[PDB]
Amino acid sequence: MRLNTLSPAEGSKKAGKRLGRGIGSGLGKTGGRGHKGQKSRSGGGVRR
Amino acid sequence: MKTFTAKPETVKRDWYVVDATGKTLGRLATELARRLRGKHKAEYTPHVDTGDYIIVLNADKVAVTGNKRTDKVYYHHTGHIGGIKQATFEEMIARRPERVIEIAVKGMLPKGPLGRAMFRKLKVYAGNEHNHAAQQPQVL
Amino acid sequence: MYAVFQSGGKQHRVSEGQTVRLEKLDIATGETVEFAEVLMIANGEEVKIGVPFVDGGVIKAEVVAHGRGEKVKIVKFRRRKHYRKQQGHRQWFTDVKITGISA
Amino acid sequence: AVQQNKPTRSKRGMRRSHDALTAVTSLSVDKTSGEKHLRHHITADGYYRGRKVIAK
Amino acid sequence: ARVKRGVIARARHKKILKQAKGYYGARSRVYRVAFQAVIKAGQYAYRDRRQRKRQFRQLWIARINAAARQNGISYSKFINGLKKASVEIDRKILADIAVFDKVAFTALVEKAKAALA
Amino acid sequence: METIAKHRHARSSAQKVRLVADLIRGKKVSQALDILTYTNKKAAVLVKKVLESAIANAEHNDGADIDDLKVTKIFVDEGPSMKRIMPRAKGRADRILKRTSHITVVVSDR
RNA sequence: GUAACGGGGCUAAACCAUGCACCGAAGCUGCGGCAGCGACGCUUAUGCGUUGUUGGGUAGGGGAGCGUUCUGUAAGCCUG
RNA sequence: CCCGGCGAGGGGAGUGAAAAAGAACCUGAAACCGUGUACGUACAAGCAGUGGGAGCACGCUUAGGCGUGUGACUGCGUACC
Ligand SMILES: [Mg+2]
Ligand SMILES: [Mg+2]
Ligand SMILES: [Mg+2]
Ligand SMILES: [Mg+2]
Ligand SMILES: [Mg+2]
Ligand SMILES: [Mg+2]
Ligand SMILES: [Mg+2]
Ligand SMILES: [Mg+2]
Ligand SMILES: [Mg+2]
Ligand SMILES: [Mg+2]
Repeated sequence: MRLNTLSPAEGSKKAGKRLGRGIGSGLGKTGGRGHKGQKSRSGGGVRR
Repeated sequence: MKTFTAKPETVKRDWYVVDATGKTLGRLATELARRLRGKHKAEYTPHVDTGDYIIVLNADKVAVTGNKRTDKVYYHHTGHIGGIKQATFEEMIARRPERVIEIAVKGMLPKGPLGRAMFRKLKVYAGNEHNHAAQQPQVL
Repeated sequence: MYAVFQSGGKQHRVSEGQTVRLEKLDIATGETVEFAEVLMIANGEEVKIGVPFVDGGVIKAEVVAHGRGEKVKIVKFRRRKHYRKQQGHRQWFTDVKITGISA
Repeated sequence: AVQQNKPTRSKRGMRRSHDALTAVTSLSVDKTSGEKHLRHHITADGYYRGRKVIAK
Repeated sequence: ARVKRGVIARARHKKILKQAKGYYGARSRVYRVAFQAVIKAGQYAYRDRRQRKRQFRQLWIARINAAARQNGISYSKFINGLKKASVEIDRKILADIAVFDKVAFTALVEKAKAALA
Repeated sequence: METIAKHRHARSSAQKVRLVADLIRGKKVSQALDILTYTNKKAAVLVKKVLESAIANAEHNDGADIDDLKVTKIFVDEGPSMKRIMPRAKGRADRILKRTSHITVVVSDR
């Protein structure tokens, strides 16, 4: 059989497709885009 | 691509002898200034050098405005404080009439290097056809 | 026999030369293909004959050719003025070659 | 008192524009191996015109 | 579980030190000043180029009012006649080009010059 | 690497030695040895020495004579200086840099 | 320190009135490109061909993604 | 083996797959400091770039106001947090 130059052949069993709605989010921590810090001008919260 | 405006280094040296030996002052300055930058523009562009040599004869003669002959100062202020601050009127311009006109024609320049080494293309001269040696050879 | 042709924003100074333009999406291919063209470009140069801006020449004023008419340039640039930050971006630009025959 | 902001390198070099050098390679010898400055030969083996107290 | 941001980090500003396009000293030598080295450059740029039109139109316009003055004219008059003139639509940028051929363009002045019906 | 004579260190900073080598580069060699031997200032440390080596090498394991060699190029790089500390008035204390540099001279000319 | 027109300079390059002409913005038009909303033909989970509209944005919300370390698919695959 | 003060340090010679592994010794970034070349720069003013753009050097691109370096003069323009 010719080797390589297939493109592939077949995909692994396991392949857990598209839920993503199932997950997604994951949420990026606040602390990214240039100016973050966010919150009030008092950062009301740490105080609970 | 497309294409520029062509004003490489140019070359239009001149000899225009703008006499202005009479009543043509003030507004008259604009032409000496504009003809310095290149108004008709055979190829020129506000940005390239070459003042297009001009020669204002006499100069020591101008009707001036309607009364700025006895009423207008120039104001220079030297530098050495002592609040000297020099002031001279126009009718008071008897030691060097050549100065004026050249003074007026100035400021109306791009202001900076280009327009700075562009002023000399005037040649003061206060006494009609005299020492035309500034370019005695060719003229217009 | 010198440039005159328009399109895009008008720009014709080339005779046997080529000049890139918009896209000519209507059809470009590799070889040229039914390229319209008009003296009607307000081009008063032409050959010796003056040819006032838009004289005559109804149906067959002149024509042109067609180069590669491909490639997608670069001038990405960036931008988040003091106003906090946002943006960055990058932008290319598709163009068309085209050369030009029989002015 | 202090510098209000850092002097550029174009500044430090532009400040050292007086490194100065000598060695006029002027008259060294008039009778030895090329030695002697522009005035006295090699002491204890130098002399102006002739052997001064000691030479070779 | 691991980070040691380092190969990533260096790469990160290297992109900006790469586009340091030989500025002046710390400007292209540092890292923190390299960033702000973009305000007049990158920041102004995206918008600065589109702002250029003036520099050229002020030029062509100049060229035009310059040449047309052969008969004295008035740049205001020129385009005016050439407007109510024939199908004259494309009379712009050809200014500097007109400089490349008075004989060809001085003629355009004639058509426009015929302002009077 | 025709000869290559480096000293490394010397204990005399860099900018100090640099001044003694500048007006003493290309060509010469016969002059350089003269230039150096008559210019009073410790800067001439291992400079007159490295040239001695830079010429000795080019002699022992090379052709060349006295009429040859021009000292193609010279330069000095900064090196691992010692870091000591000085008392100073009050409780204060300031760091003193010992400074050092690598001579290095090449006479690959002929 | 001219310094109460930005400067020059202007007796009209000032003021009133009328008219027309041009210049003039990232506004508008034109050409190409992108993304969200509806339309209309193709054409179907559909995606597309044209198309009317919208796309400054701090606090803040929402939605998509890039890259890193570590685990499985890995005694696989790349590698002197 | 050689210069050197039986120094330091170094040049050769040798071992090594390598000494672009020499003991400061795996890989050796940045800041900062030089030597060489190219272009610019000693009647020019300010966040130092961006927009136009002459010239010079390279490749000349193996034909075209082309790619890289540099940028006289010129419109703009007071860093980030
Ligand atoms: Mg921050
Ligand atoms: Mg508050
Ligand atoms: Mg805060
Ligand atoms: Mg100005
Ligand atoms: Mg506009
Ligand atoms: Mg928005
Ligand atoms: Mg927000
Ligand atoms: Mg190592
Ligand atoms: Mg100069
Ligand atoms: Mg440019």
